[PDB]
Amino acid sequence: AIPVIITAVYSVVFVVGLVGNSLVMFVIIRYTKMKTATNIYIFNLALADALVTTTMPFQSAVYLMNSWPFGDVLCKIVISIDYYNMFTSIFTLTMMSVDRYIAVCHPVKALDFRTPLKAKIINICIWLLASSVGISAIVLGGTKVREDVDVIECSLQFPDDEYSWWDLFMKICVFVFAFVIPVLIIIVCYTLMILRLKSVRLLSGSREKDRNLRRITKLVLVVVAVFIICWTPIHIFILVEALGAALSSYYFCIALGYTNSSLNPVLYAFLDENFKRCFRDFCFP
Ligand SMILES: CCn1cc(CN2[C@H]3C=C(c4cccc(O)c4)[C@](C)(C[C@@H]3C(=O)OC)[C@H]2C)cn1
Repeated sequence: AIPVIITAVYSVVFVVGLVGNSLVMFVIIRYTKMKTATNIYIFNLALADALVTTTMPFQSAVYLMNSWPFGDVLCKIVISIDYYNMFTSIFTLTMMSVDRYIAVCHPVKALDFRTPLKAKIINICIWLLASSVGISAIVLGGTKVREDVDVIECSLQFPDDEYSWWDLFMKICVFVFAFVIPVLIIIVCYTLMILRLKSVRLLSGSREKDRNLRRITKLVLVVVAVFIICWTPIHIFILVEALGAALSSYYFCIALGYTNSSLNPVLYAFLDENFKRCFRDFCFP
């Protein structure tokens, strides 16, 4: 047991992920060159990641001291931000996959569909949809003291009359509606996309547009794959704990889930040429 490992990971996230996501958002907002629908979805992803990053110093307290000293309102805000990030990230990735599928397999409709204004509207709709869980976490979140160890715990406060089916039902619903169905949609979309790419890879000829499409599809696929492997262990662990060394695995899964918020810019800078150019221009004008 050495507390500086996960705490150092949390601090590295708290600084680097915040800086990178802020740079991504600033670059997307400023440059008219990079105001594209996929870039708008990337902006939403970076916004969620930066929002979840600000709560990193509060997250590390329940690991350093195993108690919540920040109060009820801060507990509510932190829980709401966590649920907002979890739902918004997966929904935005699903919409990115759908947009890529439309661009690749239905170019006739993608002209009307893939305008940046529709991307902004879809981002607002995604934030509103996830608010059904964020506002619920605001209402239900709270701090309850432990009567056996005098430890303050920050968690959702289901009625103590049942507080059992409630927790299991909410965990199952979160699993189904934030992991299973969106991942199924992403898998279907990318299976069709890969089929289309293989079909025309032999003799496609619109060099500039084909290259651009294949590069953005690559970038989106890599981002989705990184998210899936970063958030897969925590979902399975939560489901197993609800239904069925353990604490070490739990905290490792939690830490791995949070590090995904910092790897998005270090992926954009390597998978996209325009993002790399803009990062260089900002760092070294
Ligand atoms: C600092 C360590 N710590 C974190 C917590 C609680 N968090 C972690 C686990 C949860 C979760 C995740 C997936 C499915 C599910 O049903 C619940 C949260 C809703 C999101 C956090 C996370 O995993 O994002 C990497 C939240 C209550 C308690 N201690």
